[PDB]
Amino acid sequence: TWELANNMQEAQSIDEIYKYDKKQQQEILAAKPWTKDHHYFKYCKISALALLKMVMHARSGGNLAVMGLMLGKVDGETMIIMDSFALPVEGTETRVNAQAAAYEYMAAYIENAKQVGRLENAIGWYHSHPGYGCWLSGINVSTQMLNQQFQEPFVAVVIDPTRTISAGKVNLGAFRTYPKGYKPIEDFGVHCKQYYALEVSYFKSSLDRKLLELLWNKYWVNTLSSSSLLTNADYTTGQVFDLSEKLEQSEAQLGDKLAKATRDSCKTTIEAIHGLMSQVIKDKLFNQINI
Amino acid sequence: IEAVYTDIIQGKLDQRNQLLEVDFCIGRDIRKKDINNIVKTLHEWCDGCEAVLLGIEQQVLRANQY
Amino acid sequence: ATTADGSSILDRAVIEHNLLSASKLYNNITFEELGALLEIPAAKAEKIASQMITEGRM
Amino acid sequence: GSVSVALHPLVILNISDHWIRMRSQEGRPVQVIGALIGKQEGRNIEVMNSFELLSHTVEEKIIIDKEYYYTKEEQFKQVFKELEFLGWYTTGGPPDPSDIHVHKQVCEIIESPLFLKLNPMTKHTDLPVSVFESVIDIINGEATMLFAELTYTLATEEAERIGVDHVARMTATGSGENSTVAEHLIAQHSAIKMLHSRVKLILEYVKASEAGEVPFNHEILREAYALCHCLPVLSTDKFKTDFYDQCNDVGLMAYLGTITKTCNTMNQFVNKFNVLYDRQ
Amino acid sequence: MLIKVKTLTGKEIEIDIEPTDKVERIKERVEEKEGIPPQQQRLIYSGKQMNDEKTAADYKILGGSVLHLVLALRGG
Repeated sequence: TWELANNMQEAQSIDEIYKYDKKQQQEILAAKPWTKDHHYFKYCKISALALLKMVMHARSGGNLAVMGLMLGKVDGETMIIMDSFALPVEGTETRVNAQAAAYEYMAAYIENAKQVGRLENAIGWYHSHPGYGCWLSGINVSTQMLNQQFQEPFVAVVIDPTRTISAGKVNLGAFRTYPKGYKPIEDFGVHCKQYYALEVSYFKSSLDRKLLELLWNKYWVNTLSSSSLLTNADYTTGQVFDLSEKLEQSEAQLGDKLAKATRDSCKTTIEAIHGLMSQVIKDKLFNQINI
Repeated sequence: IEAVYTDIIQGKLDQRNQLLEVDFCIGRDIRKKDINNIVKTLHEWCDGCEAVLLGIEQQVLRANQY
Repeated sequence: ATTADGSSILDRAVIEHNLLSASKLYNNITFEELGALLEIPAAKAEKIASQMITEGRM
Repeated sequence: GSVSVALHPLVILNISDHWIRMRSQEGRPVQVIGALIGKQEGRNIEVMNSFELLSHTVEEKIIIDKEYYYTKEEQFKQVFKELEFLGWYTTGGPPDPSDIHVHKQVCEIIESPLFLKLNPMTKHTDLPVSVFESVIDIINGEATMLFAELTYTLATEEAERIGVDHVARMTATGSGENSTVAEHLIAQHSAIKMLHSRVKLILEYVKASEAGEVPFNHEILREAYALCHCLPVLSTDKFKTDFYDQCNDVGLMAYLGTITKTCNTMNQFVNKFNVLYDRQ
Repeated sequence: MLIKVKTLTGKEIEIDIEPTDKVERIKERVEEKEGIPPQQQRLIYSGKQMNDEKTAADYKILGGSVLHLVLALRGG
């Protein structure tokens, strides 16, 4: 009653994305929609479990560099990833070569997962960059060339362990690449024309959501003493600046983007009012007792 | 200054406003007749918390309905 | 040995330490009160305070 | 007391993912069996990761096969070096005798295995997981394996908190029609309820001391008085002015953002109007 | 003579090999059918990489066990 909806067994589309429609996957693979246009999938959604597994692998690597695979599927315009799987590769923090150990490891792990009951396939790979941002190098560009031109459904992931640890936010970067021939900012590197970037999103199930909320529930002091909107001021100002640029672009276009601008403005306003609401609730609870 | 050094209260002085601000002071002795008053204050706090809870529920319910 | 200012080495480091410690237990202090507890009559307390700043000490 | 258990916020996610995978695959939720791996440091046991173990069914009983575990044990040794067998987990409620039977061959494989219980059908504030240690009875006859409940901690490395906050900020609230209010106003409601429970416990102790059930401990009451005197926090004018400035700023930020949603609806209305009642 | 090759992405290849054929020869044919580069194929047979020097001599198999091919994938 207090939570109203609660959950005994009911779910929604959030829990629906975890399945394997064999006929649907077969027909999208056979139709091959992305082989006809270069500007295909721009949305990549990766589950939480894969994220933490990648982060732990990168941290266990230390100052050196690690490298592993990933598992998932593709659905329409979007890409779904929900598994991480590390590899036993070694090398200097500036270069790593996959020896025969990884070649015998990926196949063995795939067979073990198939025996377990897993049904997904290889979708890409993740490589850790210890310090030098998140950008594909020349050898990475060539490897992504060959991988996306031989194994069309693919995507690369680059993270920065050191900067993630120091700053406090993750450095997940999902990249697809433009094939050879199609020709039509120093941070991204020197091959900025050959490779581009993609947006990142996350999901979690109903059971995962309940477990995460109940585990994070042992954070009450920080929960009611955080006083947000005083820590994310720079983020909100940057969001408003990007809102202004998007609004200008939409106004120029009118002479759609307006829907995207409206959604972004709604998100920022919702965050601001949520911060104000938490502040008001704290003031009501603490400052209105004993006169 | 010497009282702060003894660490019985924690705070800072301000000569411009002629004020002393205390962030935390140790509780003094309690006789066995004032305890009831203590109860009262705690009771009040509890009531306030309960009130907030009620409001929370109402608000979220309305939101969902909308 | 003195620092050619009439004050020895000991009662200049101790004065700077007193000034630094007073910065944690005060919000704003007048020059007269700062010199009252530092033995400076009125004048060189301000000079010492200004010297202790612009170097990151206080 | 036995061993100190160090649980990590990674095994639980593995169990939940496995459970949802099986529930979606088979439609009717079933029981899942896995493993737990980690480190043994003297009298301390810590869990790092967890991989599923294949389990066969014979008649009505469940049997853990040894060959698959033997093949998979050396496979993950390449990536994780100082990682060793600790125990296994399963989904369920109370410890049934089938748990004892399945734990028999686990004790055969490893002398003293741990046990993890995850209950997806929980309706209590306590942690759904539970850690059990195996004890061999001395009474003659059917020597049942006794489960001794221990305490589980929440030891985490540096990157756990940031990751859980990053994933929990969004939770796909805008796609499932769950309403962002039903997330924000509810997440802190539990914390407020916990604070209410703690204050209620303190008040109950103070009342009991007043009545005479508990001895007159003339040390806790002083702290209770000090806590009582610190309730009206920051009732100065500067705080009120700052709070009012914050409220006005957030109100203006909401005005700029309502004024654009209204404009977008305005644009969609004129676009639909220029086709129905006016040609071209 | 009717061997099957399954990759980790889903591509299925059916190839015909004389039992006494060389390993370079089978790579050359599978590159002809699909388009693999001549020197960048890793071939896995029953969880064991096929040695290039060791020519195939005894294929005591009619289906079932399948060699999975994988590309060299490396970064820096």
